[PDB]
Amino acid sequence: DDWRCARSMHEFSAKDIDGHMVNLDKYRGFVCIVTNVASQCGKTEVNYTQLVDLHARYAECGLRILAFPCNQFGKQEPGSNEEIKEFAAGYNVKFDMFSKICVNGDDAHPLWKWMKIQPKGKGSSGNAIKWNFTKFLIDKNGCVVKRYGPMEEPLVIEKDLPHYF
Repeated sequence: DDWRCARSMHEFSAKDIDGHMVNLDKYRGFVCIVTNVASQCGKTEVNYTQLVDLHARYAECGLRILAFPCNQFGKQEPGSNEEIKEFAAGYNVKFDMFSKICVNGDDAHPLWKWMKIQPKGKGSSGNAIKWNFTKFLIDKNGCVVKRYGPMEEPLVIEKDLPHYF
Protein backbone atom coordinates (compact mmCIF):
# COMPACT_ATOMS: atom_id res chain seq x y z
CA ASP A 1 0.00 0.00 0.00
CA ASP A 2 0.99 3.63 -0.78
CA TRP A 3 1.06 4.98 2.85
CA ARG A 4 3.79 2.27 3.39
CA CYS A 5 6.29 4.25 1.18
CA ALA A 6 5.69 7.60 3.08
CA ARG A 7 8.83 9.11 4.78
CA SER A 8 7.09 11.68 7.09
CA MET A 9 3.84 12.62 8.89
CA HIS A 10 4.13 15.72 6.54
CA GLU A 11 3.13 13.60 3.42
CA PHE A 12 -0.41 12.91 4.93
CA SER A 13 -3.70 14.88 5.24
CA ALA A 14 -6.64 14.53 7.68
CA LYS A 15 -10.08 16.18 8.11
CA ASP A 16 -10.17 18.46 11.20
CA ILE A 17 -13.18 18.30 13.53
CA ASP A 18 -14.81 21.25 11.59
CA GLY A 19 -14.53 19.08 8.40
CA HIS A 20 -11.64 21.08 6.82
CA MET A 21 -8.82 19.04 5.19
CA VAL A 22 -5.44 19.77 6.90
CA ASN A 23 -2.20 18.93 5.02
CA LEU A 24 0.02 17.74 7.93
CA ASP A 25 3.08 19.49 6.37
CA LYS A 26 1.48 22.37 8.40
CA TYR A 27 3.41 20.80 11.35
CA ARG A 28 6.86 20.84 9.72
CA GLY A 29 9.31 22.31 12.27
CA PHE A 30 7.00 21.54 15.25
CA VAL A 31 7.27 18.64 17.71
CA CYS A 32 3.86 16.87 17.78
CA ILE A 33 1.93 14.42 19.95
CA VAL A 34 -0.56 12.48 17.80
CA THR A 35 -3.16 10.71 19.95
CA ASN A 36 -6.44 8.78 19.58
CA VAL A 37 -9.10 10.16 21.98
CA ALA A 38 -12.48 9.11 23.42
CA SER A 39 -15.00 10.91 25.71
CA GLN A 40 -16.33 7.94 27.78
CA CYS A 41 -13.07 6.16 28.85
CA GLY A 42 -11.80 5.63 32.44
CA LYS A 43 -8.69 7.55 31.22
CA THR A 44 -10.49 10.46 29.43
CA GLU A 45 -10.02 12.97 32.33
CA VAL A 46 -6.26 12.42 33.01
CA ASN A 47 -5.35 12.31 29.25
CA TYR A 48 -7.36 15.45 28.25
CA THR A 49 -6.22 17.45 31.38
CA GLN A 50 -2.52 16.43 30.91
CA LEU A 51 -2.55 17.01 27.08
CA VAL A 52 -3.96 20.52 27.76
CA ASP A 53 -1.30 21.02 30.51
CA LEU A 54 1.57 20.01 28.12
CA HIS A 55 0.16 22.26 25.32
CA ALA A 56 -0.19 25.25 27.78
CA ARG A 57 3.45 24.90 28.95
CA TYR A 58 5.25 23.86 25.70
CA ALA A 59 3.19 25.40 22.78
CA GLU A 60 5.72 28.33 22.98
CA CYS A 61 8.63 25.77 22.62
CA GLY A 62 6.99 24.37 19.42
CA LEU A 63 4.75 21.57 20.84
CA ARG A 64 1.62 20.80 18.80
CA ILE A 65 -1.08 18.17 19.64
CA LEU A 66 -3.32 16.36 17.10
CA ALA A 67 -6.29 14.57 18.72
CA PHE A 68 -8.13 11.93 16.64
CA PRO A 69 -11.51 10.80 18.02
CA CYS A 70 -11.95 7.01 17.59
CA ASN A 71 -14.95 4.83 18.67
CA GLN A 72 -13.21 1.40 18.19
CA PHE A 73 -12.44 0.90 21.95
CA GLY A 74 -15.51 -0.20 23.98
CA LYS A 75 -17.41 2.26 21.69
CA GLN A 76 -16.29 5.13 24.03
CA GLU A 77 -16.52 7.88 21.32
CA PRO A 78 -20.09 7.44 20.03
CA GLY A 79 -20.79 11.21 19.59
CA SER A 80 -20.85 13.50 16.51
CA ASN A 81 -17.74 15.60 15.61
CA GLU A 82 -19.82 18.58 16.91
CA GLU A 83 -20.46 16.86 20.30
CA ILE A 84 -16.78 15.74 20.60
CA LYS A 85 -15.58 19.32 19.87
CA GLU A 86 -17.92 20.76 22.54
CA PHE A 87 -16.71 18.01 24.98
CA ALA A 88 -13.03 19.00 24.25
CA ALA A 89 -13.89 22.73 24.77
CA GLY A 90 -14.96 21.60 28.30
CA TYR A 91 -11.22 20.87 29.03
CA ASN A 92 -10.19 24.31 27.51
CA VAL A 93 -8.51 22.35 24.59
CA LYS A 94 -6.70 24.87 22.32
CA PHE A 95 -4.73 22.17 20.36
CA ASP A 96 -5.88 20.57 17.05
CA MET A 97 -9.05 18.36 17.16
CA PHE A 98 -9.69 16.10 14.10
CA SER A 99 -12.84 14.37 12.76
CA LYS A 100 -13.57 10.86 14.21
CA ILE A 101 -11.56 8.10 12.38
CA CYS A 102 -10.56 4.43 12.57
CA VAL A 103 -6.97 3.77 13.78
CA ASN A 104 -7.11 -0.09 13.25
CA GLY A 105 -8.33 -2.09 10.17
CA ASP A 106 -8.74 -1.73 6.36
CA ASP A 107 -10.42 1.69 6.92
CA ALA A 108 -7.76 2.92 9.45
CA HIS A 109 -6.63 6.47 8.53
CA PRO A 110 -3.47 6.02 6.40
CA LEU A 111 -1.45 8.20 8.90
CA TRP A 112 -2.46 5.70 11.64
CA LYS A 113 -1.49 2.70 9.39
CA TRP A 114 1.87 4.45 8.76
CA MET A 115 2.71 5.58 12.34
CA LYS A 116 2.26 2.05 13.79
CA ILE A 117 5.05 0.44 11.58
CA GLN A 118 7.60 3.31 12.03
CA PRO A 119 10.93 1.98 13.41
CA LYS A 120 10.21 3.94 16.66
CA GLY A 121 6.40 3.47 16.39
CA LYS A 122 6.41 -0.34 16.85
CA GLY A 123 4.07 -1.51 19.70
CA SER A 124 4.74 -4.14 22.45
CA SER A 125 3.05 -7.28 20.89
CA GLY A 126 2.17 -6.36 17.30
CA ASN A 127 1.58 -2.78 16.18
CA ALA A 128 -2.28 -2.51 16.57
CA ILE A 129 -3.52 0.48 18.66
CA LYS A 130 -4.53 -1.35 21.93
CA TRP A 131 -6.99 1.22 23.47
CA ASN A 132 -8.06 4.93 23.73
CA PHE A 133 -5.16 7.43 24.30
CA THR A 134 -2.17 5.91 22.55
CA LYS A 135 0.33 8.80 21.93
CA PHE A 136 2.97 8.97 19.18
CA LEU A 137 5.70 11.62 19.49
CA ILE A 138 6.62 13.14 16.08
CA ASP A 139 9.91 15.12 15.55
CA LYS A 140 10.16 18.40 13.55
CA ASN A 141 10.87 16.22 10.41
CA GLY A 142 7.53 14.34 10.87
CA CYS A 143 9.37 11.12 11.94
CA VAL A 144 7.83 8.99 14.72
CA VAL A 145 10.39 9.08 17.64
CA LYS A 146 8.28 7.44 20.42
CA ARG A 147 5.03 5.62 21.05
CA TYR A 148 3.46 5.75 24.57
CA GLY A 149 0.60 3.39 25.54
CA PRO A 150 -2.91 4.00 26.99
CA MET A 151 -1.41 3.28 30.46
CA GLU A 152 1.23 6.07 30.03
CA GLU A 153 -0.20 9.40 31.31
CA PRO A 154 0.78 12.26 28.94
CA LEU A 155 3.06 13.96 31.59
CA VAL A 156 5.23 10.77 31.20
CA ILE A 157 6.04 12.36 27.76
CA GLU A 158 7.34 15.69 29.27
CA LYS A 159 10.90 14.18 30.04
CA ASP A 160 11.52 13.31 26.31
CA LEU A 161 10.33 16.60 24.64
CA PRO A 162 13.68 18.49 25.03
CA HIS A 163 15.39 15.77 22.85
CA TYR A 164 13.22 16.82 19.82
CA PHE A 165 12.65 20.65 20.20
